[PDB]
Amino acid sequence: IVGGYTCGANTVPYQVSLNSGYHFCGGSLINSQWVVSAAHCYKSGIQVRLGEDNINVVEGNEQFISASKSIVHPSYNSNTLNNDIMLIKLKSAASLNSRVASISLPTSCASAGTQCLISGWGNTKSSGTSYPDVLKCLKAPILSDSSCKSAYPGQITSNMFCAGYLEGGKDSCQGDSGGPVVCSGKLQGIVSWGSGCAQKNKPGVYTKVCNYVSWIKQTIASN
Ligand SMILES: NC(=[NH2+])c1ccc2[nH]c(-c3cccc(-c4ccccc4)c3[O-])nc2c1
Ligand SMILES: [Ca+2]
Ligand SMILES: [Cl-]
Repeated sequence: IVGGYTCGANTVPYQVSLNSGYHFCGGSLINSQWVVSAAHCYKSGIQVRLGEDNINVVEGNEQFISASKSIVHPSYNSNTLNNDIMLIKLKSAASLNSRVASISLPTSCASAGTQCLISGWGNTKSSGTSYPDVLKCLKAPILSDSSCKSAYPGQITSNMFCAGYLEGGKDSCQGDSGGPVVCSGKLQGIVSWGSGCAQKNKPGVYTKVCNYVSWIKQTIASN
C-alpha cells in the first residue's frame, strides 16, 4: 500500500496472507472455511495465514491452515485479468473470534464516491521496493466508470472498477493483489492490477465482487 497508514494489530480481522515460504498475495476470509482472493495469485503449496499483523514474527493470534483446493474462476483470462477471482477452501475451519472474523459479501454493488478500506503487506514505494512487516491500510473512493475507462481505455470490463486518487500518491501495489476492498462492511472489491503504483491518473483496478455473489454462493454450496 503506498501512502497508507499502519492499520493497528488485528483491526482488519478478515485479512489473510497467502504464504508459500514468503507472503505473495492477500485474501479475505468470507466464512470459517473459505477465502476469496485473485485468480492470478493461484499456485500450489498455499498456506493461508490468519490473525496476522507482523508477517515475519509469531506474536500470537495466528492460525496457519493449508488450502485444501483453490478454485480459479473458469472464465479467468490471464491476458486481460477479466474474472480475476479465486476461492480457496481451507483444510480445516478457522476459529473465529474478535481477531479472526469473516467479512460479508455485498447484496448490491457500490456507487462511485463510496469510501472503502484497502489493506495489505505489499510494497509501500512507487519507485522502488520496500515491503512492510505489519499491515497497511488506505481509505480510497470508488471512481466513476468514465474516469476509469478514460484512464485505461479499452482495458476495463464490467467486472472491474477503479478506486484511488488521480493525483497519485496513494494506491495498492504489488504484494497487495488478492486483498480486500471493503465498503460499508461488505467486500466490494479484490485488489487486481494497475500501471505502476500510485502514479498520477493511473488508479488501481479491482475485481467487482457484486458481480460474482451467485457464483461464489453456488460454488461453495457444491464444494
Ligand atoms: N497499482 C496497483 N493498484 C496494483 C495492485 C495490485 C498489484 N499487484 C501487482 C503485481 C505485480 C507483479 C506481480 C503480481 C503477482 C503475479 C502473480 C502472482 C502474484 C502476484 C502482482 O499482483 N501489481 C499491482 C499493482
Ligand atoms: Ca506474525
Ligand atoms: Cl473503452
